[PDB]
Amino acid sequence: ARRRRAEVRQLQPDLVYGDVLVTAFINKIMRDGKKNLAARIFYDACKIIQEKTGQEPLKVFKQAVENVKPRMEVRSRRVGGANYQVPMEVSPRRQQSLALRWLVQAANQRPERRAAVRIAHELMDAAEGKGGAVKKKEDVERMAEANRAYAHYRW
Amino acid sequence: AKVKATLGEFDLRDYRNVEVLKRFLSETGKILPRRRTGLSAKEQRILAKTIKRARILGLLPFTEKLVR
Amino acid sequence: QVASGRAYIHASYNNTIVTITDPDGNPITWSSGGVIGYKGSRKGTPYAAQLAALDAAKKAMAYGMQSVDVIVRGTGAGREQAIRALQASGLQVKSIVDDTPVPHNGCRPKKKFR
RNA sequence: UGGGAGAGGGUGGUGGAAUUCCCGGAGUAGCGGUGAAAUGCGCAGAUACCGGGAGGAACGCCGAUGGCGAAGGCAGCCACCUGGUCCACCCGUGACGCUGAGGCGCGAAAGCGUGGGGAGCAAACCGGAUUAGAUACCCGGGUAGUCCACGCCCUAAACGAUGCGCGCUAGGUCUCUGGGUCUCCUGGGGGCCGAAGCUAACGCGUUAAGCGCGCCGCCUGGGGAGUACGGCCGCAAGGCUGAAACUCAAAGGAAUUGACGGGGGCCCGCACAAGCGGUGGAGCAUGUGGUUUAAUUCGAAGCAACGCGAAGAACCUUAC
Repeated sequence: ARRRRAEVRQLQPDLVYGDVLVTAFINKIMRDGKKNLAARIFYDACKIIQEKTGQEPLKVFKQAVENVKPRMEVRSRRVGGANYQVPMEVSPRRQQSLALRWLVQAANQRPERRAAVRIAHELMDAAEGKGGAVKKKEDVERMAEANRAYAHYRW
Repeated sequence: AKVKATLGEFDLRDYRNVEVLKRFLSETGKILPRRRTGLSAKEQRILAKTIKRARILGLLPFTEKLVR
Repeated sequence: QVASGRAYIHASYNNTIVTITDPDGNPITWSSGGVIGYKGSRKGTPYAAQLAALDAAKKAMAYGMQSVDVIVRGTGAGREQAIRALQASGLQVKSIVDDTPVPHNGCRPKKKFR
């Protein structure tokens, strides 16, 4: 990645919610290109959140993401003999990716046997700004805030 | 924009000329370069030692402090 | 309790120290990066230099110190950064003065400066 | 004769900043240091801030590619003493000149003697780190020394790596220092670029490494070795003069093409990074190393050998 900037791909918006972000969040659940399975598991958690805390699933979704979107993160940097962790801002692109990655992975660690419930619980905590995905955003921006003195090491 | 350039006839040896000699001190009391004064080396040489007199003579500061 | 006084800025490269002193020069209070909570390299960091001024700023207003002299002795990177932390500290930074003592030309420096 | 510049030198003074230390005040939990860190110092009150004092050393700004000196070298300012040098006058003498074996004197720094002084720095040394080790590089201390007087030492990348004196040979430019008649010319120094020329080349080039002349020193391959010996000097360290045996067939200088670089610049590549998924974990397939039997046929050894030759080993294949 030296010459160009490798611009992001234009995701095809989902059929149900007409969203690219939703379609984006699908793919993070998708394994082996098994999008149909991953599509249902999302849409299943759609019903669940539509049922448990019956609201707009989409509005809960985006509310979940914004509660977990990080904005400050460390970056390793072996300045001198010290592998520092420079705190850095985040463009909305990587903000979404880190958010989407966490909510899935946090959803990948709940105890309930099926995935859509784990996603549902995750979005529930996420839309509530709670749970591991939130903690991760909490921990990172905290840890990113812990090293604010190293800010000038940025690049 | 030499410091001497804005001056009429004055002795560089008149170390009691603290007013004119005031001009050639830095903002921090340092001695200004020739580039700031445009004196000759002979002129400059007359300037610095005379200025050093006023410093020992107290008429001029050895050093100011920078006021940002 | 005094509102007007002197703020000293000791900015090294291994650390920064901010001493809130009265107009009479007596130290009202002081602060350093080690007191802000950092150690070793982190003390001399500029952001730490800001926070040391902040804590020093609070202790000034802790005695009603409202506006003091900006006296600067140092050359470290934390020097300019500390100036802000006084400025936005609710204190009227009045007299920014450089007092970095340079010899004329004085004693032999260490090996580290040759 | 009249002038000029100068860190030229000696002596005697004397100004401030800064450090350090002490004292007094205020004040607290760190300071300091590093890449990080640690040693260390600090609560018994440090650092940071202020006032006062003591003391030592060195002279920021000017400052310069500048100046001075034969060289070493010389820099706060004052005064005294003193040297060298340049300019103009063309006044005086009238070859009185140059070099220069020895001798004589000077000669950074380190070092030494004595005595004094001793702030900071800092060999030696101690400790902390780093390291595999670290007798170092970095940090904390730290003594001689570093400063003075006098007396020694006499070496140096004491280098312009360029002995001196004189003459001639385009120029341009910058710079300092004099004279003039101030466009400019005339001089004395200090740099830069360059004619001719010279140069092995690099470069030198009116401040020659050109052309010439006079005088002195010096070289005759490398090492051995600036050592041995001897001699002189030295308090000492050691210095000066200065071999040979033996040994090598080169040691060298400059520059070219590359290569390299824990040099630089600029670019680039799933090289890093952002991700996703893996191996290493387990069992198995298979290849291989090594062991083992008659034999484990043979080959490929980093990438670029290893599910490769072998896109088909029960006999064949097959080479054992």
